[PDB]
Amino acid sequence: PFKHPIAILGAGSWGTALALVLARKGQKVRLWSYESDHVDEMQAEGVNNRYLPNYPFPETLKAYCDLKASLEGVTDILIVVPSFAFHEVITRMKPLIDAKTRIAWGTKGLAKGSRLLHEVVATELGQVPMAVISGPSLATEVAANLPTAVSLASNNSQFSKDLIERLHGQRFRVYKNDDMIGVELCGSVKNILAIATGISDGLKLGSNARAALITRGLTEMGRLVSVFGGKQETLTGLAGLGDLVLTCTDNQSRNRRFGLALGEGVDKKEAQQAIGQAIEGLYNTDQVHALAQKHAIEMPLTFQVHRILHEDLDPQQAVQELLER
Amino acid sequence: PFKHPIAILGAGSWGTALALVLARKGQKVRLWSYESDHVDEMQAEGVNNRYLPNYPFPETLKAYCDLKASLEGVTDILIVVPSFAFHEVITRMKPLIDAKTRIAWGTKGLAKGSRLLHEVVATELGQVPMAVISGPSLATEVAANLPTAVSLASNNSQFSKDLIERLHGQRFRVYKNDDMIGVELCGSVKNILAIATGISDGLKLGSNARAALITRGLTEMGRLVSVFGGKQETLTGLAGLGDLVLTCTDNQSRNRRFGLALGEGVDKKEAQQAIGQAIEGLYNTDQVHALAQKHAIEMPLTFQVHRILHEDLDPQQAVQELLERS
Repeated sequence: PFKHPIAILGAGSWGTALALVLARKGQKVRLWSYESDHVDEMQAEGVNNRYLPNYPFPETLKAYCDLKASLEGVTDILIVVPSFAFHEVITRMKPLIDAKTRIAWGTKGLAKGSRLLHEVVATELGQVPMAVISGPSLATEVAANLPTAVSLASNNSQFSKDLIERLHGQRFRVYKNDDMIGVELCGSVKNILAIATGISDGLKLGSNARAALITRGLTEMGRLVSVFGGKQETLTGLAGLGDLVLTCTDNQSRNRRFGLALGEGVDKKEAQQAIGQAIEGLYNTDQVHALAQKHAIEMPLTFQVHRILHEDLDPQQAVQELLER
Repeated sequence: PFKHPIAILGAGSWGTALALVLARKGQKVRLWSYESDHVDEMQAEGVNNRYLPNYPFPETLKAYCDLKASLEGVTDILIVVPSFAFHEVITRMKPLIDAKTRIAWGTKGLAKGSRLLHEVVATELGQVPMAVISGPSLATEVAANLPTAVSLASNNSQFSKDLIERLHGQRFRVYKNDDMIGVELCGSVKNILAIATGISDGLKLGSNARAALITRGLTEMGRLVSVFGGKQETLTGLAGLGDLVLTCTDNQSRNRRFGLALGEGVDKKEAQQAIGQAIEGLYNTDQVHALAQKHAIEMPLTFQVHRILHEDLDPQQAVQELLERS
């Protein structure tokens, strides 16, 4: 058992940190990316210099260029591509996977048609074992072997046990959660809230203001969760509160960093280019905002961020309207 | 509605900041301190240099060193002393209470004997109208007039109305909350968690580990709240989550800096001497630990902090036992 290789699709910081966690335990890992130049860098250097420098790949970790090749002999797939590319990657996997394929993901966000990612998986690939991994997990700290805890929700007990067996260790811990819907929804909203708190911090509004915004953030996250059938227990757990407090308060949080630039008057284009990766917060804002309108759900922080990005709303004015009811 | 002066007992940073919020709106405020040389300093200088320097008093804010004098002609009182001094202050107020006295407090933590603050107030002074104000509110940021939001819970609708009317405003916002007990209990645990998360940071265990500990912290805070009849809505609100995130992540938190020192290897005695002014987290830990044990309440973080303080438990081992959970 646990001899079959595992494929991880997406070589951003988190996909790579997860590949490392597994590869270090001697498990064979195949790391694929649709960015060909990046794969060339990884194959040539044996490290992921553009997203996670200073952490060489162990021997059991190899970068792949060809999706088919990375999945040959693999039954368990862990997807960590950006939310905007999830549907496209699933579509590409459709004729490559087989009957016993099991699908997990660490991607956070919604897909076209305002759908939770598991629905995209189900529609395209049929009813298969599925799992979502999510919690407070800065990729650099995981890479550095600092203590970390995440939640894992699945529709299949054996798959959940198997994933936990692969990942769960002394310093990287994975706890079962039976609420996939709630884990997905909390994960799709937390980056949006971190942009908002980043904006507040950029405006130098203070620690008190940030704490208030975080509290209001969890309230709207909670509303979204309840409307779709998630559990309030998820809200106060690692996938909700945990990931939210980390992402809204840490200097290593890129979504917060982006918000902070906006708060300091940097335009969104220049702000993203300066950061250099994928600010999921931008994509998540649009995804969640559309879902909230489709279902007429009140989500004030999310709505203000969306106005800031698409209607030239002044950051100062935006935050002021939020704190002052 | 503000013909009469309001008295604020406790001239620490927070008490003084609250006094400024009110006095700046033109309300008459009397600020009392039990440190007598302290009132002389404030009367002479027109500022609280010991605890909130750089924020001069408006004309309507006056310091008093006599408790009786501060309460003469005043029926609304707002207590903001440390939890370890609450009992003493309530005791001294006994001969000064009148028929319409109303008592609010900004103090956080259990009083002597592991007593809830409203119980000390009700048992010792009678069942007077009571209220608690609690939320993420660094005193320095409030003095600077930066946006702040806090909860206010009361056992009397008229008192709630009157307090919110006095305090609520543009940058300092006060939201009605129906759960005094939940608000109190949340506030009595947050500094214990600040010490715990401070220790993890002192050990440089990282931001992921801190978030995991904050998450676990809220779980035991919820258990305590639940056992005394408080509400989950309070737990995820300003008095629970809000104040917890602020206190577990800020440089300004003295309880967190104390924890940082412990995590770095400093002994508790030297760590507190270096800080200088008394902190409440150790006292809070001891009172809550006693309460948890009296009622068989499981609170793992609080118990580990207690072990670190009183059983010589090594900090690294302590945090690794907390994180390496089943």
